[PDB]
Amino acid sequence: EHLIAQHSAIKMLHSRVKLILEYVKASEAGEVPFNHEILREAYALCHCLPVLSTDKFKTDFYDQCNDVGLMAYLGTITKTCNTMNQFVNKFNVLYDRQ
Amino acid sequence: GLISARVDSHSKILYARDVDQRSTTFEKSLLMGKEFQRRAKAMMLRAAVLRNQIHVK
Amino acid sequence: KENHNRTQQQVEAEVTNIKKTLKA
Amino acid sequence: FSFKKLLDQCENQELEAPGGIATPPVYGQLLALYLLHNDMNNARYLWKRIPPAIKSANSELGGIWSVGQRIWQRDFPGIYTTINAHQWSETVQPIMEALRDATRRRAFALVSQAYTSIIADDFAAFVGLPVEEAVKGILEQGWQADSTTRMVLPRKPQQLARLTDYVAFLEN
Amino acid sequence: SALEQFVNSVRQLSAQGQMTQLCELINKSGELLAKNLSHLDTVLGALDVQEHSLGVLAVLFVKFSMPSVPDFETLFSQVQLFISTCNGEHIRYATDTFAGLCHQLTNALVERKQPLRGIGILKQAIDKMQMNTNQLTSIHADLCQLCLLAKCFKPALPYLDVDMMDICKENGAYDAKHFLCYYYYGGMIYTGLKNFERALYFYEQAITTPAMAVSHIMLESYKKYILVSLILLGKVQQLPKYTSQIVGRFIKPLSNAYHELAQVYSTNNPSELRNLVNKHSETFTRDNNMGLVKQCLSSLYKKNIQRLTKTFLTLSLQDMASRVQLSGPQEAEKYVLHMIEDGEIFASINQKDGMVSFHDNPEKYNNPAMLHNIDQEMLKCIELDERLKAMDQEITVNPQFVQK
Repeated sequence: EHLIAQHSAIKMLHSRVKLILEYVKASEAGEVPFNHEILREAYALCHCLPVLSTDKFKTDFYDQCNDVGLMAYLGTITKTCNTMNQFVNKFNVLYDRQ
Repeated sequence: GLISARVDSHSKILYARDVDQRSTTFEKSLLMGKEFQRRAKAMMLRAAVLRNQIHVK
Repeated sequence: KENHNRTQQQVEAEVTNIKKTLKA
Repeated sequence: FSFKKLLDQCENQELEAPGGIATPPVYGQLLALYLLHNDMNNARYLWKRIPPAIKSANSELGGIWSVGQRIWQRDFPGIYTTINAHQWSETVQPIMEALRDATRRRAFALVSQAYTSIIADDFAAFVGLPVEEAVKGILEQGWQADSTTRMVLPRKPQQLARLTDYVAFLEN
Repeated sequence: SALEQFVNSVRQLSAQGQMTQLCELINKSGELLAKNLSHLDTVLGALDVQEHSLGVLAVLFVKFSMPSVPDFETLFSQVQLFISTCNGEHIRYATDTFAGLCHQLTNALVERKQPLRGIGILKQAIDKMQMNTNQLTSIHADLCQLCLLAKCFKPALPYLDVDMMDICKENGAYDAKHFLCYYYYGGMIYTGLKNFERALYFYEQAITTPAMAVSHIMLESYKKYILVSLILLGKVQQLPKYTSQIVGRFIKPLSNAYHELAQVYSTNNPSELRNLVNKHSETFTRDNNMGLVKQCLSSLYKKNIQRLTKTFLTLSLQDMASRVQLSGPQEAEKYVLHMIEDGEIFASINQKDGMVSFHDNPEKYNNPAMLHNIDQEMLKCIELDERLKAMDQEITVNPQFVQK
């Protein structure tokens, strides 16, 4: 239910970028007239593509990843403890030593 | 005691030590996971020795 | 999700079969 | 990768023996290889495993143990002398030629990490070569050296599948 | 000879079912099973060996005297090939005489003081006899014991790195002695390799075994539990609440030199603990656990240095060798250097001023290596819970469970 929303957003972005690339290729070939301003803006769009590849961003991203990993670990432990309680309860009434 | 500091015996200066909150939680959570898994394995073997009814007679 | 649901329903199906047998 | 292919080849030969005792050169190779991997506990137990009769028969085995005793105490200035006290034949010689380099690099890492200032006299005994490193180290590796006081200053120089595994486990 | 015709009569019974009644006549002995059959025994094993060859050997090792001629070396060679090519599932139906055969072989090798040829024998027998690698058989104790007498610890590692969850009933027998032996000889093996984290775990399991009387194999596991806990941890760990009452009432009073050692190993004073070691030295050397108390001596010095990092940031070498009683700046210099290499402390030695600076800043949790480290701990717990769920489900479908 979440990856499908992500998929739709990415597909819309992909459609827009594909249309822009098709226009750029058509301008290169000759079907559409050479529009200098549009191609300049396409160049500016391409020059911004590596969005924020700095070291501080990488450190912050790694911090976020480790925080989510720890939050997953604490809670995987909880699910395992719940299953452990369930198994102990089911085992006690069967192998009761009375 | 209540003092959280580190004595520097070279220049004779008592520096105050502040713990890092993020690293402390990671150390404790990983330690708890290691202890919990050890307890789980020991209990698992205990279940086997109880079902088999093993004792020293 | 489908694998876990199938196994969950498979155990529940087996326990009820042995329960009904001895109920007169 | 190529070296690892030869490591496991000698391992199993000792286990299968006609009478529980293998040929002398097989025993010597395992002891020398244990030294190269720094696995001191198994090297000590291998020496205790060899029967006393064969141990006294071949003094080549004893030469390996004398070197092993020095590295067991972490005596860096002393291991370089015991490795040359005896002469090893060409059949076992290349292994010693690699243990010496491993010890040499081990001292380099230990000094750069556990020492902020070290006397040139002590550092030379650690790395093993008090021959030409005295003048070459100043200008190449950049470590500032001060004469008279003789102090060296070491200086310091796909995921999406994993995540959906966690959720598929937690939700079920 | 009616025996030769009888062998062919066994063939027509086999290969067409009737496996249950075949084992029925096996337990009926057979009056030593015609032990002098060795001349025809070579041709008896038709096809790729059968189970019958395994049955006869189990009974002629228990002659109580001179088992298999001075020709044992000849017979053991055929036994080595027998295990390596027996194959099939016929052995699993008879997991009471294969283990008995292993016990007789282990006893033989011990008396002749050759505990190295049987290491390669009790390594494929376990591999196929057990249902899965997580099932504890009665041969694990023998394999660990054999590799303990003749010191080859490495081969036994794969059978000690796996968590046992089942115990083979072995068609009866299997008393608590075999269970304690595996979790005691495993403790010695890990202790020798200086793996105190898992050695302490193994000794604890033996102690927590339910019991009603003191055993010789459990007495020397409370003693080593204290010493290993003093080396790895700073003090004696607390035993589990569900331990047998025999250890709290009977085992503890005999182990009073080790308990006194723990008492001294609570206020840091190497000089006092040195006197106790040389006073009770006769006890520590009789139990053969000598060289594990001398490590407690070294661990006291290293523990005190690990405590200096909780209060100091820069300490002179001369001053450092005055609280830990090392008696010399040169001695303290090498003690710190060894601990840094092991990883037990983070410090750097400044020889110009004769000082030691305690960094105590190992790592911040912003690494991709740490992310993989947490993930590895994740997979162990996730896969451990799956096997818990699997064993829980089999309880639900148990006919006894549904009634109550």
